[PDB]
Amino acid sequence: FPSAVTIKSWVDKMQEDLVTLAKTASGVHQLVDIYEKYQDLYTVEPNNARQLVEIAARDIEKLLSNRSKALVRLALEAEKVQAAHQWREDFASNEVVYYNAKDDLDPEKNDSEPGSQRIKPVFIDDANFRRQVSYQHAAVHIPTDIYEGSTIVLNELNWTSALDDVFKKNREEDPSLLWQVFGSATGLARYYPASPWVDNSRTPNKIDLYDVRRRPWYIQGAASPKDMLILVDVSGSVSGLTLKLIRTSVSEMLETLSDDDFVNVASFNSNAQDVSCFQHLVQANVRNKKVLKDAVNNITAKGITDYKKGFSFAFEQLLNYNVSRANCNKIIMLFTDGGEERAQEIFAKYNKDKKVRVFTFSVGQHNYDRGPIQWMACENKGYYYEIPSIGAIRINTQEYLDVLGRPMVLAGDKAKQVQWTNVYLDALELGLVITGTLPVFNITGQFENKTNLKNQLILGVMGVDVSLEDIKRLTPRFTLCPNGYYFAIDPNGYVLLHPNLQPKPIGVGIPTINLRKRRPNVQNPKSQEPVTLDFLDAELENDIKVEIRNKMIDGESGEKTFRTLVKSQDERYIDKGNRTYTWTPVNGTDYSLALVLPTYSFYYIKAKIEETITQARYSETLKPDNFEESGYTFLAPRDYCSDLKPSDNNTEFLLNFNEFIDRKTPNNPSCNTDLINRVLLDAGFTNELVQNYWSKQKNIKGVKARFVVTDGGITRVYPKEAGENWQENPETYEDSFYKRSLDNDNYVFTAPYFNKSGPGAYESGIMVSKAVEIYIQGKLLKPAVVGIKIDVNSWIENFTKDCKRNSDVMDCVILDDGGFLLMANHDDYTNQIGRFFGEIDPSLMRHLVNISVYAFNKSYDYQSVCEPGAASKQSCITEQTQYFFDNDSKSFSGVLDCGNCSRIFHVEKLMNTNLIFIMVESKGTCPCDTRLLIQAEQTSDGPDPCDMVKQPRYRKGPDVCFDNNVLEDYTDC
Amino acid sequence: MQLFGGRYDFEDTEVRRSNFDNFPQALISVFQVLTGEDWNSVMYNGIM
Repeated sequence: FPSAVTIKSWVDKMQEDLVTLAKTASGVHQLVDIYEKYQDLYTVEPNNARQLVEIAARDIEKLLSNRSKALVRLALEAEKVQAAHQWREDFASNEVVYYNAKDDLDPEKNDSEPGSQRIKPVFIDDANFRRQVSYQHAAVHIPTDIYEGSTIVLNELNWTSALDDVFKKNREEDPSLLWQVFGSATGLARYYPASPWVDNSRTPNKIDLYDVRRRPWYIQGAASPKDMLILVDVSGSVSGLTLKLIRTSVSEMLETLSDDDFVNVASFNSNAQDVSCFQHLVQANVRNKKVLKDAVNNITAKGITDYKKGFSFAFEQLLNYNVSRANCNKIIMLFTDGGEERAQEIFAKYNKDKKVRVFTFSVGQHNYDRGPIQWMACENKGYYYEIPSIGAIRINTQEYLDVLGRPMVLAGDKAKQVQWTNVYLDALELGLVITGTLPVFNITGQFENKTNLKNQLILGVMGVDVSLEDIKRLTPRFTLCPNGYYFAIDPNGYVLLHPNLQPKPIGVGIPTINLRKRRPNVQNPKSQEPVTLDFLDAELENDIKVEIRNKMIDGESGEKTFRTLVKSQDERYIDKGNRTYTWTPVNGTDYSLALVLPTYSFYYIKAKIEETITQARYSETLKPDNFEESGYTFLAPRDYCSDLKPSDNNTEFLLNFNEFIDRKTPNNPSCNTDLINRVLLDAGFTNELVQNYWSKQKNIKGVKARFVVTDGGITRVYPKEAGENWQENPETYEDSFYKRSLDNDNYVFTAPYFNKSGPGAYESGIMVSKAVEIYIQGKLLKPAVVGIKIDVNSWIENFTKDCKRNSDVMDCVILDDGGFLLMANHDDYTNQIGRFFGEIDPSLMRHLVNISVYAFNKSYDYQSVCEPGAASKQSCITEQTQYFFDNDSKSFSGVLDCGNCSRIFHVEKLMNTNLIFIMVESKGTCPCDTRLLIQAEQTSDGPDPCDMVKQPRYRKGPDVCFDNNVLEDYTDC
Repeated sequence: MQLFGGRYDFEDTEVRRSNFDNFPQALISVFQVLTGEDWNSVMYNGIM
């Protein structure tokens, strides 16, 4: 076995070859100098990370205020218009003319329902809604199993007909406005502008199950948070149909809860116990509700019914005050069938003052006495519901919000505060939106104080959607390097704005589908939950990020500069980077906004090209025909002008951009002149590099391609025939290698993919990259990244020249930080180049982890697509692993004992790059193996929530709470 | 009322009106099995 000095000299020469090749063939110094030699076509401008955050916070506050002022118009108009309604019952003569959404647009139908008449709209096609929309009237949605033609529904379509002219006025005062909706307490949803629903019930086969009363914005604006305890009866009498109905009912009742509510499900039969692992009230988020549903669906019925034990258990659960709670609405929901005990002793002992409400549900078709259950309901300020079948579950389990809203109505204008929802997916396919809500009160006989009987409930909720791409435009990110970004936070941890928030739903557990128990044409329900992704689940989690999170949850302004681990774009690598977080509170609302900037991104370049000579010359440089002298060019599909749109076909977009820039000189009264000026200056610099330096040596020995990817949005590859193998995003802010090379101060080697259907191993090469680094007047700047595609064969033939092709005495490989094979020695390894080393020799990889040359970090991706297990694609959690270099040592000599065996190895880190050389005794010597070491998304189920509940993340609750009014009625049950 | 009393608790949603849950219903069931009408479905519920 070679000595340390021979191996050190081997890797010294081997790394000098690679580094010199890349340095002399990419052109880092030439580009640095042509960036520094001009110094007058641009100016270096500062990035004030406090001023930026304050300006963005003010724009967000202004947007949400403009949306709040359009809600207090609709609420006022709705209250005034309904107060003056007449309540006729004779419509078959004076019809109600309206547009029923989810009705077929065929002109040869002519429904003309009794008492109503239809509208056939024109449905122009609009932007800001990727669907056909009519600004002339409002559309109406009525749930499928609610007859349109009742006297309750026709009396709603009559007075709600006056909202249309306020919808129109709101839209014409601020044309940036998305959906405006009134959701009625009768099921109606009247929204503007008009647009056909996504699912007609039976016109196509797929039926729709959309009730406005179960939407998050409606429930959020209809009542204050709650401390629910669900008390389930699992005595013997409930076995059969009523136990199955109780299970479905408890699931549908849990689906009406949000993240500001707290819940626990208990169960009693001669003995009361928690039905799950929770033991107290938990936060009622998607994971906790998943646990509670899975625990409810395992209930079996046996024993004697003892209401006193269950109610003692419930009232003691609602008295903890040691755990985090909502502390607003203490309610008990008793799901039973019928009995003879009413337990007046327990109610007098426990809620003599009636601070806790009771809602009782009698489930099933049975012969038992219901009187005591209604008494429990009518006495403790609650209500009584009957669920005889599956069809009653939805409407009876969402109606308690009517009772909970009486104290909010009795507060008047103190209770009309706008609220903003979590992030969820618009039902009309607009992506991620938040909705501002406002509850509408019933005031008939208000200036003479007549009724106060039907006036204890709300009429509905008014809402207005705000898309996240409307907020992502008030935080422009194109003056920050690819690594800086804005992100906002709830007073709950959840994220309103993040690069790692996706339009997919949050997955819980591992999906499990049964194929032997699914009819073909049954129209399964899909989902209704919001996309609540915590801030600590979107990034990697230090203990400094936890304190930043908690520090900006309680509305504090601040700044912190530290050193953290950042995961790459393609989740394969991890980098140790310096970051600066600067956060502030959004004043009008309860959001907080932070900006993350890496130092080296405190200054940016601002173009100063205003000479038509140089501007036109630079614009000449990017036309496809002339590519053969400048190299294949890609342009970033940003929004340079409001006219041209990002086409996602980059030659399409490039020709559009060229004909736009020449068809209208750079005056462009309504374009974004700074972006186009940066693009032009950038293309000029890059073309100068390609002409003066790259074009001299048309071909180099080992090089396969030469690329420049820069800020501004210019990609250039020198041989056009290499431009056909470019797989990178044309937007330079998604290029993983760009953001990776910005962090490191050396050459970064990217590892290709393994078993990838396409040219990715030998036709393309191994990608080396390095960031351009200039000093203008004492200010660091990294405006571009140059690189190289290295030919695999040339590298092999320099590698072989104790390690010879297919030698069977020792293996000599080259990996990068991440454990991916880049240069093998066996023609069996080297065919799978770009594969994780723990998959072709797990023993040495595990030992390398043990001896502390590789470290690793594990994370959870909560929005993943997944193949359903055995118990097209569903949503699941995946566990991800990433390996990197922790110890900064250079050499590692040792021996691994497989048991009965031993293999000596030496590893040495090629300095000034991210590569490591390993020479180990051949695996063919010893017949040892333990198990593969996989680095890939493994569909997981953890973390275990029964443990997170005992140490939950910090969180602030709402402080407005409308319960416990003294002049309520509760003569209703 | 002893053999099949409170034992028709099948989880499915199909209604079985001729059961033995109380005394008037047991009387009705026994009389219907006496008249011979549909006694086989009463027997099948008793077997299941």
